[PDB]
Order: sequence, then C-alpha cells, then structure tokens
Amino acid sequence: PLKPEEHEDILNKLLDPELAQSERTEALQQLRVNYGSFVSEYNDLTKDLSQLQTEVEEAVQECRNAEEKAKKAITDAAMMAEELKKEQDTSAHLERMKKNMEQTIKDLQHRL
Amino acid sequence: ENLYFQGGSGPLKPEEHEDILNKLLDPELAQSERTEALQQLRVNYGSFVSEYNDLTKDLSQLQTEVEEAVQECRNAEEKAKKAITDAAMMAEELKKEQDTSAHLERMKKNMEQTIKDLQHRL
Repeated sequence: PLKPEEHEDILNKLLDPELAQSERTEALQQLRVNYGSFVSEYNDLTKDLSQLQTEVEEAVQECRNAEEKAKKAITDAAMMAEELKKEQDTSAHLERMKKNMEQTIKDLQHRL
Repeated sequence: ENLYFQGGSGPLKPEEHEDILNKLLDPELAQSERTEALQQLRVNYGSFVSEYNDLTKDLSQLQTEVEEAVQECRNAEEKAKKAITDAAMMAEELKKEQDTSAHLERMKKNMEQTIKDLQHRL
C-alpha cells in the first residue's frame, strides 16, 4: 500500500488544475488502483486474523486434551504400581510355600 | 462504529472513493470544492492507514501466539504419549505377576494333594 507521504504527493500534484490531462488521469489511476488494492488487502488481513484466533484456540484445546490424557495416564500407572506391589507380595509368599512343600515332598519320598 | 476515522464512519467504500475521483475530473469544479474533495481523500487515507497498521501488528502477535500454542501443544502431546506408554508397561507387568500368582496357586493345591497321598502311603 502507498505510504501516507506518497499519497499526499499525488494529492498535491492534483491540486494544480493546469495539470496536463495525461498526468491528471495517470495520477487518478494511481489513487484508484492503490485504493482498490488497499481495501482488498485490508479485508484479506482481516479474515486472516479471525482464522488465526481460531487457530490459537484449537491449539489450546488440543493442549487441554493432551495434558488431561497425560494426567489420567499417570494416575492409572500409579494405581497399577500399587496393585503390582501387592501381587508381588502374594507371589513371594506363594513361592516360599512352594519351596516348603517341595521340601516336605522330598522328606516323604525319602521316608517311603 | 470505527474509532480510527473522523466521526463514526469507517473507510470510504470503493464506489465513494471513485465518486470523489470523478469530481476532481470536472474542469469547471470550484477551487473550494476541489480542496474539499482532496481533504476527503486525505482524512480517509490517513485514518485507514492508521487502522491498517494496528491490524498489521495484531497479525504478527497472533502468529507468534499460534506457534507458541502449537509448540506447547507438541510438548503436551509428547508428554501424554510418554505417560500412556508407561501406563501400558505397568499394565503388562501387572498382568505377568497376576499370571504368576495364579500359576503358584494351582501349584500349591497340586502339591497339597501330592503331600496327602504320600502321607497316606506312610
């Protein structure tokens, strides 16, 4: 888009009514094209901004999903860790009884 | 209700800008109405460039804001996958230990019956 000082210069060249009609129409073309392109680019950058805001919110919502999924996973892992410890104790106890009964069987086998 | 412009008007519409351009085309136009029309274009353009610059800087901040949000989302999703994989591993080891305990329970009864039979043989 034209800078305000360049727009002003076109305005001041158009201030002379003695200006040649070829440069008069040329300057009028400059303002016309510049303004049409300006409104187009303005509208373009406007919708770009509204979409970028939706882009932010979607990213934040994908972050809300991810952080909550992680937290649930961490809690479930801790719960299973507690349950695993209990089961390890049961297996250790059952292993010791297996050894005890293995020893008892050998004694019985030697006595028969 | 634009507050960048004179009055509550917003930017000139392309047809209104064009009408002013066609008023400056008249060689009979009064020099006072020529200066008036040039003033219209001047005020409108300065006010429009002001609002344009503001929405311009707004865009760069949303762009940095997007990437920071997406990268904090990349992190969060990576954290979640790490957590879920650890949860899966804990589930597998818990399943293995539950299988081991069931096996040992079956073995205990088997040996209990064996002991009884052997003891009855004494």
